[PDB]
Amino acid sequence: SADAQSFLNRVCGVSAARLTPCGTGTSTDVVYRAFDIYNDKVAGFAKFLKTNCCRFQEKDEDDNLIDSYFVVKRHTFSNYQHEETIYNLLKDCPAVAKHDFFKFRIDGDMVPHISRQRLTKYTMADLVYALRHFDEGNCDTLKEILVTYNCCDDDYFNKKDWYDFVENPDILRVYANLGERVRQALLKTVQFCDAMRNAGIVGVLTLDNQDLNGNWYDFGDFIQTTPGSGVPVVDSYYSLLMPILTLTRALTAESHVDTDLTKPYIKWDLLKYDFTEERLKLFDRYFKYWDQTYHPNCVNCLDDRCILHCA
Amino acid sequence: NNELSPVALRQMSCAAGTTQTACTDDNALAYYNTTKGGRFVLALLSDLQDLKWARFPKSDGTGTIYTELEPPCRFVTDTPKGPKVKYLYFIKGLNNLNRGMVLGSLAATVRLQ
Amino acid sequence: NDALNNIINNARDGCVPLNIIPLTTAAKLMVVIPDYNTYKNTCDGTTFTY
Ligand SMILES: Nc1nc2c(ncn2[C@@H]2O[C@H](COP(=O)(O)OP(=O)(O)OP(=O)(O)O)[C@@H](O)[C@H]2O)c(=O)[nH]1
Ligand SMILES: [Zn+2]
Repeated sequence: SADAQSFLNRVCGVSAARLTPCGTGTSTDVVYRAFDIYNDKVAGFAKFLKTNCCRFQEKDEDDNLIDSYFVVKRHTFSNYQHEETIYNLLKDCPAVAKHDFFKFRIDGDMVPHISRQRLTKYTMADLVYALRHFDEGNCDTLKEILVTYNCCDDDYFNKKDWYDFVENPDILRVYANLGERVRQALLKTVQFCDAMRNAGIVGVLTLDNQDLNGNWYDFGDFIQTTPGSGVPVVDSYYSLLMPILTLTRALTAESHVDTDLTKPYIKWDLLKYDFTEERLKLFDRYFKYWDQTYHPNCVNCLDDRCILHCA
Repeated sequence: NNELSPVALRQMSCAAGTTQTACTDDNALAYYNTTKGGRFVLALLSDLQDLKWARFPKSDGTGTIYTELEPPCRFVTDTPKGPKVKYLYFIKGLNNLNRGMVLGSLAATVRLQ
Repeated sequence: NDALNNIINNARDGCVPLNIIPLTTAAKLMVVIPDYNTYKNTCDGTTFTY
């Protein structure tokens, strides 16, 4: 009675909101996902069990499910005000998911909810964990991710040794279909860092706060400072994401005329061999807030550790 | 989470100048950290308005480094005193995580504006 | 020593990669063909472009 069919149209926003519950009523949903934790008593990069979330998938004209979810979760009232303030400071960035703060009663009391709109099913941390902890006995997440983004079809896995690199070298072509998604995620990350610096917000960026479309959320561990003096910490993010940048060949679009995958290739003259400025431009475009000096020529390095870092 | 330095740090004391040996007695709330290998300062605060130099004494005394600073930032503080203004500095080359640490601790333990 | 000199002088300091010297100054070309399908796509006819 009410509740489920009233919470549904309260989570339902003002745009189109053709929603369907993910097998729940007014209660939360439990999933098994990967996180990156550091909270003074636990640390690591493992798969924990999420507990406080209600998810509503979205439909469209022909009443078939689509890759869009409304995640409405429950924490603390102080956290309510803190997240509302930070989002109000950060809402104008085009790389931040659209939040919605409301209050709804489950009993005689009134509890607050925070709803995020139009997320994907999996985050970037899920993809990184799936590719860095491969096990052919159970790889359901990787297969689902591959088939939901038109990298292959469901009958591609009926083959045996479909994952091998020596046998079936076509898996490289299959993997190289996520590079554009990764590149757009990198660009949106740079945009988010610029917005955080301009707004005066201090926080650490993790892989599980970004979905596979590039949008950011979860400002629950941030603080506030004077405008223009913000500082993001992006060590673990880039360091963990680095091995995936070459498997998927994310920088293929940089060999075309206007960084567009539909135009012909760039025609460099055969007599050019320096390319010392292009490397700096690429570093400034994709790794702007990585704070450690980068030497395009390793003859200027200070020791072997710097040589490794720049190579 | 990925919390920004739960266990905090301790202390702020000593000196500063603008041209090498201009550090006379004490012109800095040189802030934080006594690491496990020795005293290694992180943040500098200045009730003054323009400084490029400082000199923190440590251990041997003979070894006290003439630190190169960076262009400052300014803010006003919500102290019980009332109107109080400093000009913030960090030791040059301080990586992002350390500045985040000191800024978070300063903002979350003591009140600022 | 005329084509080599012609491409050396175009360099901005006299240095050029070694991999483009045979590509722009050689007089003879040798092609090794595995099968006929590859042959009809590379050197079909009497003159080809490469
Ligand atoms: N893409 C996606 N991720 C989900 C979904 N449900 C749960 N998650 C994961 O669960 C988390 C829910 O977000 P938050 O709870 O705001 O973020 P958090 O990383 O747990 O941080 P804290 O809230 O501070 O603990 C996300 O970070 C995701 O990694 C979903 O439907 N889609
Ligand atoms: Zn180097």
